[PDB]
Amino acid sequence: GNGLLYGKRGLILGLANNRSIAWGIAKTASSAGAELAFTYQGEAMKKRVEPLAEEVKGFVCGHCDVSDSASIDAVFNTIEKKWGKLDFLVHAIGFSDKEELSGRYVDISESNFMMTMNISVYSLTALTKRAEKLMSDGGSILTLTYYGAEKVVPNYNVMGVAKAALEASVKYLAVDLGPKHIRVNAISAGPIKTLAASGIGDFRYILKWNEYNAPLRRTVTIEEVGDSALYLLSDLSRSVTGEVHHVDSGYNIIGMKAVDAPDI
Amino acid sequence: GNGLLYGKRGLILGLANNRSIAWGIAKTASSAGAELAFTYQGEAMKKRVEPLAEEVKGFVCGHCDVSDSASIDAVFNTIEKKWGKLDFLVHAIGFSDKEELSGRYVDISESNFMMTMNISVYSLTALTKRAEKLMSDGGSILTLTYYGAEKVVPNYNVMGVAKAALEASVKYLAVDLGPKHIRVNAISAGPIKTLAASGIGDFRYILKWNEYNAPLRRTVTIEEVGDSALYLLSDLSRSVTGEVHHVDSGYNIIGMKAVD
Amino acid sequence: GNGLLYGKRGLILGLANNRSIAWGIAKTASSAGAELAFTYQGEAMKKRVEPLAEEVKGFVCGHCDVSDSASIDAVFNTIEKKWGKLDFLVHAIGFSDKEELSGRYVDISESNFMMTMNISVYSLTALTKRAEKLMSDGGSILTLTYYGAEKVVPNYNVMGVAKAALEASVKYLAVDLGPKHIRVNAISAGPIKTLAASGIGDFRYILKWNEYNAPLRRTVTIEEVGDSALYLLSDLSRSVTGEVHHVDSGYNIIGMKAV
Amino acid sequence: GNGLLYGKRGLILGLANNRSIAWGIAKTASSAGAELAFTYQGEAMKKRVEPLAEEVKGFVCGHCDVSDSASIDAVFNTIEKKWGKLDFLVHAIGFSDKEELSGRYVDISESNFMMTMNISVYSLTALTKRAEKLMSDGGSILTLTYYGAEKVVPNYNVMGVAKAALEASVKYLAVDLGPKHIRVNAISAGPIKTLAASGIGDFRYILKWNEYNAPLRRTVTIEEVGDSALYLLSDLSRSVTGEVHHVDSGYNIIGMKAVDAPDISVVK
Ligand SMILES: NC(=O)c1ccc[n+]([C@@H]2O[C@H](COP(=O)([O-])OP(=O)(O)OC[C@H]3O[C@@H](n4cnc5c(N)ncnc54)[C@H](O)[C@@H]3O)[C@@H](O)[C@H]2O)c1
Ligand SMILES: NC(=O)c1ccc[n+]([C@@H]2O[C@H](COP(=O)([O-])OP(=O)(O)OC[C@H]3O[C@@H](n4cnc5c(N)ncnc54)[C@H](O)[C@@H]3O)[C@@H](O)[C@H]2O)c1
Ligand SMILES: NC(=O)c1ccc[n+]([C@@H]2O[C@H](COP(=O)([O-])OP(=O)(O)OC[C@H]3O[C@@H](n4cnc5c(N)ncnc54)[C@H](O)[C@@H]3O)[C@@H](O)[C@H]2O)c1
Ligand SMILES: NC(=O)c1ccc[n+]([C@@H]2O[C@H](COP(=O)([O-])OP(=O)(O)OC[C@H]3O[C@@H](n4cnc5c(N)ncnc54)[C@H](O)[C@@H]3O)[C@@H](O)[C@H]2O)c1
Repeated sequence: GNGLLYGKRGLILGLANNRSIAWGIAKTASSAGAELAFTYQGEAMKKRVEPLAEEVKGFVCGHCDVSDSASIDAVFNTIEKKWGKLDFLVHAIGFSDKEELSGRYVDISESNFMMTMNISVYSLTALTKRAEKLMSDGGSILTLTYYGAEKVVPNYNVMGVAKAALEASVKYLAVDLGPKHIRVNAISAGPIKTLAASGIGDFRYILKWNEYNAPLRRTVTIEEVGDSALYLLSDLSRSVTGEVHHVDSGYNIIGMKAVDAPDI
Repeated sequence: GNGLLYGKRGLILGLANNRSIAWGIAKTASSAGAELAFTYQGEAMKKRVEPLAEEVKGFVCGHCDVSDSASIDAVFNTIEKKWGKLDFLVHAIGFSDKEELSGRYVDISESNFMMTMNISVYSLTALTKRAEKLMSDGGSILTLTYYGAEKVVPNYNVMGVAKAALEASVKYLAVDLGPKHIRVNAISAGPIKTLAASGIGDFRYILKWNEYNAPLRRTVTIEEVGDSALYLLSDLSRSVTGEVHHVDSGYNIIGMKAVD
Repeated sequence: GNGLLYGKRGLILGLANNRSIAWGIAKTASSAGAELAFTYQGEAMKKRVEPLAEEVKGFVCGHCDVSDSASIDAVFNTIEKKWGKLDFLVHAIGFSDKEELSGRYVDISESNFMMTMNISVYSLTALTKRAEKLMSDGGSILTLTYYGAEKVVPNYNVMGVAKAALEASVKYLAVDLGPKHIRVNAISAGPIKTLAASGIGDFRYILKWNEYNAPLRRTVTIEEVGDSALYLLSDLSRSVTGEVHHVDSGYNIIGMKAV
Repeated sequence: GNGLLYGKRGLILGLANNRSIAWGIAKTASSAGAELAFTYQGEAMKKRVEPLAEEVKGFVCGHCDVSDSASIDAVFNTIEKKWGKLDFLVHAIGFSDKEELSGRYVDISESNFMMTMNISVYSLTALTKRAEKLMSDGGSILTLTYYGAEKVVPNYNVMGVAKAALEASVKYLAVDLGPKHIRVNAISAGPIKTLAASGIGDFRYILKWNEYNAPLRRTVTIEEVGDSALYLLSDLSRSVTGEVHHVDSGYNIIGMKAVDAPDISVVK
């Protein structure tokens, strides 16, 4: 191991299965030395999270639905009693109504708008606020975003609006926690075939488009994103805060399909 | 007049008093020949909107609170019956808790976050759903935003997060409706002394900082924002959509305190 | 007309023929009341600029090649003698080796890099140096840029690097001259079939890609860019400076193929 | 050792002294296992580079002035004979007339504009041209930029125009070389007291301003930039290209001084 998180203790929310971006981050951080606490969303997720948590010599700290303030408080109560401190926090939580991830953005329902904003955006602020006084000087908070916050990606619709709000909240949070040297950053990941991302209409097309048009000519993996997360969670990135870090084979820099790019 | 909106018909939501940005927009648009309709938020706002509408020979189409879906349906039904089609729409509505626009972003309540996102962001999508039906022949939709959507500005907090979502929704809406040639744009205005803008704490300092450090060495007025709105509402800008247009004396371009 | 430039006088550099973006700017500005002066780049351009200037009752103030500082001085002397003051200036000048607007950016030549940077970027600062003396009462300076400054557009290559420097210089000039109320802005135009743009490798493809995928589902014209330029040159935009303004049917906002 | 650059060979251009950003990058890359080669710009620089190179078990591969294309090809000939392949390249080179890093950008001279663009921008493209054949199995190319490319920083002037071109060239190069898995990125560094940066007018004001107004309430060090560079030069960042990575204590995210942040008074 590289020892980059030796003796560090961190909390990961959003582990769903062994395809989760959160699982890539967990494997990498654990190999780097971190002891990891995991939450789970509802009893079903629990049976899948438990053997994964055992595999990284971490542990399951409890149920957390981020719309449930009491479940947030309980999780951080557990951490406080068990560790008395928290070195880093990974926010890998996102939700939007899969039915409305298609057609036109203008046709979304209000309930989908409110639910998407609350689960995908406010939850990072709620978690950071509850975590602030537990967090060590020099700590690191990490969330995940997508290029659809910057440019219009079809079928991503209200989630793009939500991710633009998430990236802005990262900057405001970074200013709030900066004097405590707690950094707040986001990885803008390229598309990866996960449970939640499968709900996007025509996701197969989006993957191939990235494979054909991204500079590196391939899509990224949870292990690659995990290594980039390790950098932002470790002291290697101690002067980096408020940053949207693209881990996407360079896709975000292209302004047009290559004329000789193959047709999908 | 310059005739840039001659014969055009537009709906303005968000006129509150004679210092509103919406009032600068209304005055310029009327002088350019537009027929204007106005909503009002509640009975106390109605008392101020009626004489201002009279001054520009516009008309008041009724009460609209954007948290009340039925009232949105009602004012758009009124406009549809009177005019049939709409040429432009101005969305000058924003709201956030005044007491939390001071102190730390991280300290905001969930209720304030959700209310701000709904009134300041969702409302544009809610209104555009209805307006699209009246703009089959094309049109222009305009909202208002602020540099705190791009960079951290003191005391703007959750409104900065909300305006970042608003600017993104402008681009998603512009993609939705572009094939119908309905354009959707935003003006990123500099700070101006209005009623809503007075709630932001330390506002006097924000104004002076812009006055002393913006390239043009002065803050902007509702009449200047009105003239930029006129461009975006008129056919002059017929190839512009999804744009966030800074009308801020250039403040958004500086990276540090000006030299003098 | 709309009168937006009534009583105003401006200088336009970069008119090549009746397809130039500068020609759309000229026609619109003339219809809005502006008195216009034009330069030309050499004898071949002169044969078209002179009668075109006549069609908008404009003034031909002479030859200007922005690589030739003496010729810049002479046109501004000519302007100063005739007018005294200048209300606005249009910089519609760009150049690169068309043979290298293809293949890989990394294969460009050093001489092409330097020539492109000089003609396409430094020229705006050089022209602004002289316009400043004539713009004591304020004014508006406009240049033209392209989305290839922000994101990679294939075959645009060193012109993309150049336009990124241009957009930055617009902002630094805006800080310099803003206290004198001289505004400096750029229009980021969508692709248009002009003499200069036609040398871009696979330019037809870039046009069609924009036609099929821009929000408005069409490319833009010199008359549409001219109307946006009118706004930025007129007092309607008197609180706008340092701005990069997209006139491109919304193309710059998309992140993937349209559906 | 963390071993993140175990067995890797890299070339570093731009080491001037023990305060250079390139020195921080070199110390970190060497600690992580890298075998390093250094150029020097002239004889006065050579006197400082040779002992610094020895300190990191590095090796000096000769004189390079990027306005002299013969010297570029010479050092890449030396590298190709000693090593054959190259894993990473560090471009820590910038220049502009320090007498004009003050007053108004509109008053710059044409020769200063052209010389700044050539040394500070085209040099990255020229170096990458040669490095391409030595990086046939992939690699990582890193340059340094500054937030004055994005927003106006007074007295940075033509250097900000140049850094905007440099950042664009990073993206175009990343597209060119991506298919060969050669990544091209930039670190946007916050201000650091170095030889070159000291030429900026009132650079101490820019430093104090960053200390009070950056989110982390401090300016950055060459060791911190070195650690961020380690990430971009190593396989940990193998899916990252075309990136402008801010290592600036977060300064770039600020849109206005806080109301209660200090108003700096100055004395002569
Ligand atoms: N997969 C991609 O292509 C991609 C690309 C860019 C960004 N991202 C982001 O990565 C993050 C992780 O998603 P993923 O792709 O790994 O998918 P995933 O399905 O593995 O993870 C999403 C997680 O969100 C959790 N979640 C949803 N609503 C919740 C709630 N109310 N309370 C608590 N937890 C809740 C789920 O339990 C799940 O663990 C998301 O923020 C997503 O937007 C993903
Ligand atoms: N004033 C500035 O300095 C400034 C700067 C940048 C952007 N803006 C934006 O300009 C817009 C107009 O603000 P202003 O400065 O003219 O202030 P204002 O006080 O004159 O107008 C705000 C309007 O919002 C309306 N509104 C609020 N909640 C509503 C609801 N639930 N339903 C219906 N209407 C509702 C009010 O009725 C009022 O007319 C806002 O979106 C604001 O964010 C203002
Ligand atoms: N046409 C497009 O698609 C497009 C898109 C974005 C931006 N632009 C920009 O618009 C501007 C005008 O170009 P256009 O498309 O109208 O083409 P054009 O061929 O009509 O005009 C280009 C002009 O540049 C002039 N020029 C070149 N080198 C010169 C020199 N050394 N000295 C003086 N003048 C010189 C030519 O004489 C000509 O008048 C350029 O800056 C171009 O990059 C064009
Ligand atoms: N120091 C800062 O505050 C700061 C901030 C942001 C970015 N940067 C960038 O970091 C890089 C390194 O600068 P530094 O601060 O370490 O300063 P430095 O003085 O330590 O290094 C600058 C180097 O550029 C080299 N150089 C200049 N002209 C050259 C030429 N013609 N040929 C070859 N080499 C040449 C010098 O020999 C020197 O080694 C530069 O690109 C600079 O713009 C510095």
